[PDB]
Amino acid sequence: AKVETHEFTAEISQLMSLIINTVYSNKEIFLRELISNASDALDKIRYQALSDPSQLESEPELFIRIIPQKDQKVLEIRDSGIGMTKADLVNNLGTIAKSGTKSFMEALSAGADVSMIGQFGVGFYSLFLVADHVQVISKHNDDEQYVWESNAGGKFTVTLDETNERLGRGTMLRLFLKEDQLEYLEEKRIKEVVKKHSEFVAYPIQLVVTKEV
Ligand SMILES: Nc1nc2sc(C(=O)NC3CCN(C[C@](O)(Cn4cncn4)c4ccc(F)cc4F)CC3)cc2n(-c2ccc3c(c2)N(c2ccccc2)CCO3)c1=O
Repeated sequence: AKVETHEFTAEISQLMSLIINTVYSNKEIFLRELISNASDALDKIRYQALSDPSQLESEPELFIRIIPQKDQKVLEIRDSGIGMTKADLVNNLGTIAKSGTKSFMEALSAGADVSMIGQFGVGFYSLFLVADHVQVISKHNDDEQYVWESNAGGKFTVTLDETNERLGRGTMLRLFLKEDQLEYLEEKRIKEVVKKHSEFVAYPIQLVVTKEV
């Protein structure tokens, strides 16, 4: 019932201004990066299941699901991966991301493409290419379901989730797309991006199409 507010590190805040203001074309790579993150989180629960199969029981299916919400201008990406606890969310997965954000920005100056972002472990922030506002709903076996949210601007919130559909286990990103990026709500377009950049993913990718009004 309480919204906890936190401030991003200066380096994450710097990475976020760069991405929000980048003139970079090929902005579609955000979807590869989020699918790759979903795949990695799924690999983790697969791995844990080797020694503790019961950890899978909170959500027995291993999947990635993409759900355009045209009415809300929101693209959701959901996985049944291992999830994030409150502490993980509050810390924006620090250290794994802290160091990468600074390296990624140095790599850019030395000629790297923005498409290399994921090689620095911070591909998550590529969503700012196409969205200015994002919710991260997540459920880890060892914590409750939480919602992390940011409109950028150097701050984010983390709130216990009492309103959303239960994930069981895993994470759902909700991207509030920018007005010029609404093509990523279209079934045709999403299938192209997935086929071009994520053809070899080790998990079924489900796309939800909703009968239009
Ligand atoms: N769709 C996604 N799915 C998952 S799943 C996962 C994971 O590693 N999860 C593990 C789960 C375990 N945890 C440790 C802990 O939870 C700590 N703890 C301890 N006691 C309470 N808490 C724990 C639990 C039990 C235990 F016994 C011991 C433990 F230490 C470390 C993180 C990560 C992700 N990312 C992602 C990728 C890359 C990212 C990001 C996300 N960023 C991000 C983070 C939060 C909000 C917004 C963006 C930052 C940029 O880079 C996704 O997108």
